[PDB]
Amino acid sequence: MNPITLAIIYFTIFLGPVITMSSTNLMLMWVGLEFSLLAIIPMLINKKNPRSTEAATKYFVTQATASMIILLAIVLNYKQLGTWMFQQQTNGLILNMTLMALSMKLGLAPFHFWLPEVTQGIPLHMGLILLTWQKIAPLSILIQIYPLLNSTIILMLAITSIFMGAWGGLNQTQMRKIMAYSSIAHMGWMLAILPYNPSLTLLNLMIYIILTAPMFMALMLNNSMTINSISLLWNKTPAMLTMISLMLLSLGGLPPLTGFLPKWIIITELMKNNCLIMATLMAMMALLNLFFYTRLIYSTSLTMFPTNNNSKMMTHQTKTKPNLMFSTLAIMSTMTLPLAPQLI
Amino acid sequence: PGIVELPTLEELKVEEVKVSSAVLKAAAHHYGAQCDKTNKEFMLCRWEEKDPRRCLKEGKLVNGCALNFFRQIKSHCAEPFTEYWTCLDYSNMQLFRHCRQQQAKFDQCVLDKLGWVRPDLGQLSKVTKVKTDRPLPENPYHSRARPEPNPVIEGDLKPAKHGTRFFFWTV
Amino acid sequence: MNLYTVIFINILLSLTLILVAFWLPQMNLYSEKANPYECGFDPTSSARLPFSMKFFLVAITFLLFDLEIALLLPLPWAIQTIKTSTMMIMAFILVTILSLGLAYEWTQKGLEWTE
Amino acid sequence: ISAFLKNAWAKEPVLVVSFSVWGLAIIMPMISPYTKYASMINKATPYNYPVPVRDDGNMPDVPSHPQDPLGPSLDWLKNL
Amino acid sequence: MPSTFFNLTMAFSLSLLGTLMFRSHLMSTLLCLEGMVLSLFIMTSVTSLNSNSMSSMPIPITILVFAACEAAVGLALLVKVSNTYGTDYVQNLNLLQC
Amino acid sequence: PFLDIQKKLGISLDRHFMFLSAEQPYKNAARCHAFEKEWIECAHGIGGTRAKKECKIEFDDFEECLLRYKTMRRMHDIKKQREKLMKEGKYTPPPHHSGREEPRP
Amino acid sequence: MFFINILTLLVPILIAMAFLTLVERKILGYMQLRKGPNIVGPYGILQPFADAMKLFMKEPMRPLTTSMSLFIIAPTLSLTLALSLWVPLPMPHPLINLNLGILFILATSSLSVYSILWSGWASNSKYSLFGALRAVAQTISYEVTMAIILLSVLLMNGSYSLQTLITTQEHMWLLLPAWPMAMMWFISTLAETNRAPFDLTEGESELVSGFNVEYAAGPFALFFMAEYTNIILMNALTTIIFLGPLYYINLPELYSTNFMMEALLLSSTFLWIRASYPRFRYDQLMHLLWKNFLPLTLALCMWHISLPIFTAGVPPYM
Amino acid sequence: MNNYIFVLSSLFLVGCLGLALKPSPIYGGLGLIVSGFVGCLMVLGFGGSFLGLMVFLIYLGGMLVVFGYTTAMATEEYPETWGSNWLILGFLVLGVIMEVFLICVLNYYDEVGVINLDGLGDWLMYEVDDVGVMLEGGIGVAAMYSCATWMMVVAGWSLFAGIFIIIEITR
Amino acid sequence: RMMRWNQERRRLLIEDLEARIALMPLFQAEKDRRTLQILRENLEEEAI
Amino acid sequence: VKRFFESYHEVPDGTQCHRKTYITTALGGICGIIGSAYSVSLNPADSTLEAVARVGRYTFTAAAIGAMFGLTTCVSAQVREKPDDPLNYFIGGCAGGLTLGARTHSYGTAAMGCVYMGTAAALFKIGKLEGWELFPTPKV
Repeated sequence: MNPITLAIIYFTIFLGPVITMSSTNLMLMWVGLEFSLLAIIPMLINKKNPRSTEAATKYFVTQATASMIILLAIVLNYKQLGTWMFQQQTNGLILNMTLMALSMKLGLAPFHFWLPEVTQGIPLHMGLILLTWQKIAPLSILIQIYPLLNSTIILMLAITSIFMGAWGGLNQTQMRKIMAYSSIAHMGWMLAILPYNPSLTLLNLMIYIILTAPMFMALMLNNSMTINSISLLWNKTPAMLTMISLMLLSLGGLPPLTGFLPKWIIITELMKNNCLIMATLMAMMALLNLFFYTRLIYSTSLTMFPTNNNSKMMTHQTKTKPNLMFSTLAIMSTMTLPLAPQLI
Repeated sequence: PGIVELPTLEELKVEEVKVSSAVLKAAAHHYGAQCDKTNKEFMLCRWEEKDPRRCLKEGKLVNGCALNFFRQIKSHCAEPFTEYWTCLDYSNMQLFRHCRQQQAKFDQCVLDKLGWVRPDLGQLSKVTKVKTDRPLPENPYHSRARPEPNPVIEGDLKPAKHGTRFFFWTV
Repeated sequence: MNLYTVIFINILLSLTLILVAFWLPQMNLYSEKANPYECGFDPTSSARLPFSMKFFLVAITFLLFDLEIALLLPLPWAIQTIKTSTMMIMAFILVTILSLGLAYEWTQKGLEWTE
Repeated sequence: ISAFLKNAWAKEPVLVVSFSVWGLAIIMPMISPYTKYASMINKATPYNYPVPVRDDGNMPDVPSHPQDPLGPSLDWLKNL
Repeated sequence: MPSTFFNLTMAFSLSLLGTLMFRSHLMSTLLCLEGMVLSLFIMTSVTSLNSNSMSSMPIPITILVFAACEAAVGLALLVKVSNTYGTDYVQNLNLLQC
Repeated sequence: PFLDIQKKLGISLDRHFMFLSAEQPYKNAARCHAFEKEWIECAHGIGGTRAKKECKIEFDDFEECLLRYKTMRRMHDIKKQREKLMKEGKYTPPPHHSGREEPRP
Repeated sequence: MFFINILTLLVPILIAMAFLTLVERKILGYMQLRKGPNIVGPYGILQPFADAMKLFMKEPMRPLTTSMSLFIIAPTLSLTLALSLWVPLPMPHPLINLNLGILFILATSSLSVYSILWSGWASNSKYSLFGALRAVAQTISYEVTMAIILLSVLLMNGSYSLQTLITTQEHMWLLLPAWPMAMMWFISTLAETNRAPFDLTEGESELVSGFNVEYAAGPFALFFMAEYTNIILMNALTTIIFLGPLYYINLPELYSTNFMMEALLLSSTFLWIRASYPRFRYDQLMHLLWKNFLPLTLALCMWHISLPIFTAGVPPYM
Repeated sequence: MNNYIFVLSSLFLVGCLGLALKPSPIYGGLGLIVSGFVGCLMVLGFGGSFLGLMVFLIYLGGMLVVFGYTTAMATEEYPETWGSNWLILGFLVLGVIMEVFLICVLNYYDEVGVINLDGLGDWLMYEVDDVGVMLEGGIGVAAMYSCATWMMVVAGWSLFAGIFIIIEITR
Repeated sequence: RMMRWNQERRRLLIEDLEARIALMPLFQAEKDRRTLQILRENLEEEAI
Repeated sequence: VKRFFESYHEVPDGTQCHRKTYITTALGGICGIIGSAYSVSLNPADSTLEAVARVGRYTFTAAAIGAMFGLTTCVSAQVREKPDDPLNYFIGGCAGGLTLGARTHSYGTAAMGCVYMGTAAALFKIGKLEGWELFPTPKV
């Protein structure tokens, strides 16, 4: 690509969600979602291979139908009330159709079958964007209408996302799919609590971003896309094992790391409203979500694997890849539990 | 639940004009100068009060003033006026530029007799400050008494009592 | 009812004319005149195969320029507004941006055909 | 650069006219004195009825009839 | 008005059912998206004209704009699919599972 | 919204054509302007859960101005009864309902 | 009485198309140092009728490889649209007065493209497909310029109605303020109608009767007369928009006769243009009409936006 | 002439149905054109001219490119129109049957509110302004240049960026 | 020439719209009492 | 109709064995139809007959689960009169698991499903008995 094209496309990606936030009109929110859709595709398809073409096609076709369903909901609301804002006393069918379309946009189960494929079929960057910057505005729509939502199917979609993300990421050798299933489970955790104190949704979102972005950078630093490729890290970049370990053990919520904070306070604010046993199920399947992280950091850190003879050139040569924000994002994660009242 | 109060038929019976639109447009500019106080009082009734049922006599006065207008036209300047609107009706949009030699005749007749001067280009298109013995309408829209808003918490705030009551953080 | 009447009448004219064309003459049907022309000899293959077109990008940007036509076309109503400056600047921005996109396509050789 | 323009006016005159007319379209409204009258004419067109106002007794800048000396007089559109 | 709005809703539902239920081809799916767009346009415009809300009349034009942009990029990806597989069919996009 | 930038800057990019009773191009009232105005002025200062029960009369009036169901049902009942009477040989319509009247103006 | 007015609006236009055929042949002849038809009639005034009867007595063709539904319904669409376009024409008083007349024109013509484009597909042949794709490229070339030219032209009118231009041209033709717009509109009307130098669909020596090679009888006659009707239509539009004849509210027949003269001149110009030049290549056409006409069209749109304002010459709404 | 709008709506429904059955993009786009024409006609029936004409123009311009592409990429040796499949023909006929049956059902389950066959044509326009000027669509759409100057910016940027997006996808 | 002609047309339009202004109230009043007449007819019929 | 499945709780266990029985059977058949839809859409068969056989297998299996569950519950409430006792639901869940191991020929699945379904059904009765609310409304 050329600089003017990159400026245009990245500015459009920045303005998609930024339009979706600073917009009372739901039509302009839809416009922002379409901006994100339209501008992400040139970078999913920048390498021009069959995997990239398939990923971009699946993304486009899955997101356009959800956009059209959200537009159906908006048009029905305008017909009902003569207003471009979801008031109260709308129709539950409208609100549920909106919620299902947004679930298809995010990747929540049972609308999840497209995210691992697409994340596999693209570079390490544009998986980061796809999993972090594209989850925000769809979440903004829900955040703005959290009292209107059905507490039933919001939780069914959550629970299904947790179960399917854990059971998907359990058996994936490819890391681009493990991060996608992690995204699915974390979005389940968010959307479970979204009708209850929606600030915790944004908390879990920021935690998830601050974990995943360093992880995708770690995979970038040697173009790692497989367990057997991240296992050859004690020979190439052996100073990253510590942070990778602590961040994976944060993603799988464990106490002293800040990745247990979202699950903990989410279970708290659910137990305040008698969502006891659903919270128990989610907390218990988060362990199955943690199992493959444990296996992963075994494979790379604790039982260092066989290496190759050609990996010694890598030892001779030098690197410049860590961007000075890897350390910051990995250290604000894994170490910011005592600041939890300053987070909530 | 409540019923609509509608007038009766004889409360709507008027000496009406029974006159066409070309002949009406041909005299519009003088019907805006003469017969203006009644028209504008009717407009203020119809717009200040959003009920047609409360401006009926004003409409009848509009009709009567128009009748007197056309009768004063029928006493003097009937045939030039007939010529004017008869040429004017031939058009499809009822435009004035095609009938401009008859305007002069009609205006000269009605300026000699009855002393009516024609308004200029933009005189009929400005607010015109009518008075009336009526009272203002108290609460148009029949707005119900609004509910009182939720009260404001008065006070200059202080530290949180024992800091953050989170789980076990002291400060 | 007038426009509907006129269009129905033209439809009837065409259908009556085609009825005449098909049921007036004499026919001698057989497979050597009902098979496709292709200049004396028979087709080596079918016409219902992929036809590689070489102005597809120009077709897409024609679609976009038709949308820009749609955005520009309300101007005969826009000009009668009181501001006349917001619309002036916005029409200028719209046309200049369209022309800038056209210049980018031209320079990056999208208007050219895939040789 | 004058020679480059003298070239581009022989080779590719079409784009020269396009850029020149674009710049002219942008520049001439700034220069003309007749530009302000467009908004004023658009404002004078009375598509909607002018709703009268009640006489408080404190509206001396308003007329009490169409053909009075007061109000926005449209004598600039005439004999423009 | 209520009858035609119901029928437009059912038409959108049919186009949605279509674009969900795939066949071998893809452009048919894109055409179902276009039909959904058309039905939503008509519903919005009919509402604006019924309620006489002229301020919302800019909304259907924006719908058409962004929808034809969607069709444009879908057609670009269609070009790519053809260049790769040569046959436009959807059952060939089955190598991301591995 | 989520990021109330427009209030932070005072601008109104899109929050001046949210509802029907909002500044049509030439001042032509959208129908139910009065009802929507009334509902919105009753539900102000209040937020949501309380306006959903303290301004329900006004919302019902607006919902009946806009979607206009009770008048449909009323005229349907009237026409049903009229058809029944006319089939029973009891009711005949007057001159000014079969197309034979003295037009008013 | 509306049906009698439909007769007066329909049958003379068909006579005029049928005799534009003869006028074409004779003008091409005398431009080729020869005489056209003078045998069948006194000066060939019956050759169109001979042609028509011969076509409607030849056996048609329903080939085996084709799609009969499109094959038959496309000429219907072609004639129907070519004959419906004449309906809101003010000469000076139209049959159907529409407030969005030119939009009806544009939509009707862009649908008239589909006759060619479905006939060429239903005719399962290589040459028909060549012609259909060439028509696609042709429309993609000219429609943008058509719309924007007509926009910038009517920007000094105030409306899309065609009756309003008769008042806009009360004292002067619109050819003087906009001769470049008129130029590019003329060439657009030339690329439209698939007329020379932009034939490119019936490209005899490239595509041997493209979009028509499988059409023999009255179907081919339908396509032919649709072309020769849209020609007169486009010339009528040129002379209504630009070469505004004289209204004189007492005398509309003067408008009709001057309209007749000007449309005759413009149609004769079409034939003259055919006889003079060769054919373009249908990529040269797209390059020309995207790289010479569209930048200038946008610039003159800008100019005709600024021009009502800094002149205080905004037209009125009705 | 009261069932006009129900007829047009049902034809749009049938068009979208035959679309959803997904035959070749040729007949599919033909269905698109038919349904867009019908949508233009019903929007006219509700008093909207410009929006309908623009629907028809834009969809014609799109379906042209769709024909061009489907002759290049989405073509088979046997394009599989509607009648080619007894199954698709059965689904089409069943869809029409279910249209009729479901409309008859909704005409019974409720007196009125969803579908009103006895009361039809009475509820189309809803409070026209019988005296008016500068009232049509086109004024609202031209408000994109005044009082809605955000929609114009955002759509213009959409198209501008779409150009670059298309160039890079095709590169 | 077109500047001056459209300048005059924007004056004739002012004239015509002013005629419409002068005749707004008569049509308003007649329309009002006509609608009220029709509604009373409808009610007197509905009673029986 | 939601009332038809809420009528499971209008009279206690040990009463109206047949009503509760084919209520629960209808419930199991519903869930089996859902499972068959997901198993035929994703992972289709080589033919529509194989797909319909799959659907019938899943559906009648789940129906057997529900039938034995309801029968065993109302029986073990009828016998040993103790309707407010989740052990009856446990025994019924074990019968369900054993049927799952019968239709799917495996003793491991039998015991697995027995334990899991029994604990689940006992927890269900404890929820119905103590006032537990899955899918609660937001109150705080």
